[PDB]
Amino acid sequence: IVLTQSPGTLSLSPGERATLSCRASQSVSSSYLAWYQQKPGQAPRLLIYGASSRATGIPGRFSGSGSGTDFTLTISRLEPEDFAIYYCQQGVTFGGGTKVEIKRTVAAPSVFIFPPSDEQLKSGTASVVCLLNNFYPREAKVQWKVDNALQSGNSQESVTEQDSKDSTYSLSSTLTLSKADYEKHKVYACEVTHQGLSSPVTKSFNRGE
Amino acid sequence: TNLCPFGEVFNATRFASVYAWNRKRISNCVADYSFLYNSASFSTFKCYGVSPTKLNDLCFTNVYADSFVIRGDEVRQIAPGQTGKIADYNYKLPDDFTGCVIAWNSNNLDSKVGGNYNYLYRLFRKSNLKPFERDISTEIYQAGSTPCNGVEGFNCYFPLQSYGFQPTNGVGYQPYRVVVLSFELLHAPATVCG
Amino acid sequence: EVQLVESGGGLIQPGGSLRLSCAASGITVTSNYMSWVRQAPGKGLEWVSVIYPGGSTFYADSVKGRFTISRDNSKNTLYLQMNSLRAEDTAVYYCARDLVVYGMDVWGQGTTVTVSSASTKGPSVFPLAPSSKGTAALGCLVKDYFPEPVTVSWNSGALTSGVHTFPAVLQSSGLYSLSSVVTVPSSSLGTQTYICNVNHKPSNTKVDKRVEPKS
Ligand SMILES: *[C@@H]1O[C@H](CO)[C@@H](O[C@@H]2O[C@H](CO)[C@@H](O)[C@H](O)[C@H]2NC(C)=O)[C@H](O)[C@H]1NC(C)=O
Repeated sequence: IVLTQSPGTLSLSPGERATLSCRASQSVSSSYLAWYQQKPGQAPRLLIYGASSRATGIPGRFSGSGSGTDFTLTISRLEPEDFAIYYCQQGVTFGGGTKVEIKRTVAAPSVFIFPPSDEQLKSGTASVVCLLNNFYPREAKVQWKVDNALQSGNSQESVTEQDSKDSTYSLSSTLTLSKADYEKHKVYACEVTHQGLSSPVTKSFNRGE
Repeated sequence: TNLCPFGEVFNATRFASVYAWNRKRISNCVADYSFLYNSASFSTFKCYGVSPTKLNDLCFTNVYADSFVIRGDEVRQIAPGQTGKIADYNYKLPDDFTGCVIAWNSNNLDSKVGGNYNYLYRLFRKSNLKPFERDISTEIYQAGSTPCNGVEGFNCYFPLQSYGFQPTNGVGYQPYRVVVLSFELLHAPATVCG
Repeated sequence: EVQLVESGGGLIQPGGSLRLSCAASGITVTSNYMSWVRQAPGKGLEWVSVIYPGGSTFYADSVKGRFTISRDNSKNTLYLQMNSLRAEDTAVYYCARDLVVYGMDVWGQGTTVTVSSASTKGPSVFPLAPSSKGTAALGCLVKDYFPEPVTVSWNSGALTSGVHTFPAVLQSSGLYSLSSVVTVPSSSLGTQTYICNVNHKPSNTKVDKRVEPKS
């Protein structure tokens, strides 16, 4: 049994209706499904059992429906505390989760690039950091370029949770090179693609100023 | 001829829920097992402690024919040595079982649009059944330290649950009729012979 | 009150063993389907194991032969013995009461299991210097520490507006790295000192790094 949740992310405003889908690879029993909510750092919380029955103390705006293979969780009128991840479950199987996030207007990131510090260079490694600040939606592409060569396999990135004040995301990417490799090249650039940008934005520096 | 009435078990129009599994005790008759070798009628035919092809040559003191409905994916629990909700809480074969287990898909008879809620299984029981034990209690199941006093609520659950048999279920979750033939050989004259 | 209180998580090397405990109140462990469910960092929920009221046990394929679920009625406690642990067993482990047809209604608070061959190590803290080219960004790179977590403040807590402290990444070395940044007025760079305060309790490391425009 495989449970497939859709969409991966719902972007909605408070007061709007949320509809989350869980599809089972097989029709098992009837109305055989539970729904859970999970907030960061907290354990899951049972919302719905038997596909349509509300767990005790769950607000009435939560409802479940469906049967056979197609099930729906509906939050009729989203409250701010409802933005969270939601899982469906049947037997020992969990769906992959659906995130309900706050919708806001598109905001392009502010992009900043940081060379490695001399202190770090003394130790034999160079970390180059690219910062994408306060953007929406969450999808964004960072392409590292060294002397215009597109870098693959030597970077890692991290994204903040949605900001509680302005509902944006921020992203940090680190390109890691050996000192020797770093000293072999001149132009270090991060090129950022995002819906808020009519064309990609590149921030760069030349090693050694 | 005085044939054992296996037809009354195998060809019964209605079958029991597994928790209330039926038993017919077969004695003092000639048993013709030829209907078992008619294939394309049975999805499961497994024997233990006897040869499946030699049944017509055997004599036993008595034969028991137990019958019930379970899910397809639960038929594997009707075997010696198994665990799971059915083997543990509904119908248990002994480890030293001597007999045969026969099953066939009964989707056409036992599933209903929107769910057939007449076939039940026991979900909650504090301990496993002994072999060939039949528990028909409907007492409210106490899952905490507070007595239930006969009313459902938190930690107080009705112990039986319905299968949701609908005809569009995946085959592994469709209803299967099961018959278990137990061959009893006692230190006594045999009364069921092939 | 109805609760499940978990304990026993911690740091363990690959091949080692840990025992998790889940002490129950308000439900009787031996009367219930009781499960362990885990959640690896940033991932979804994964069922691990169940013990039935009558005592039958079942396991996910990924832990079969390595984990053993058990229980103690007199302590009203559920256990998970985890042997031959592997890196990919790193997760938050939850215990839960499973009503099977009525969902998993009661959950423990979770206990964290980290499986790694890395040694405890304080971070190196490097400046992310505000560019010379009006909002400026600056920050600290907190690199090569183990285990999680580190905490980062700015100016001893006096600077909170505009701070983003990012989730750490696990590097191929087995050590973590994170960055903390803040956006400030460019006109403040000449007159305001910016210091990141990094604390790594597991190694008793505290580092205050002044971050200034480079020259
Ligand atoms: C259940 O009923 C079927 C059909 O009535 C029986 O199958 C018949 O068995 C006789 C011999 O006893 C054959 O001559 C027929 O050709 C069979 N018909 C079909 C359609 O298979 C079956 O024997 C019964 N099951 C029992 C008695 O256990």
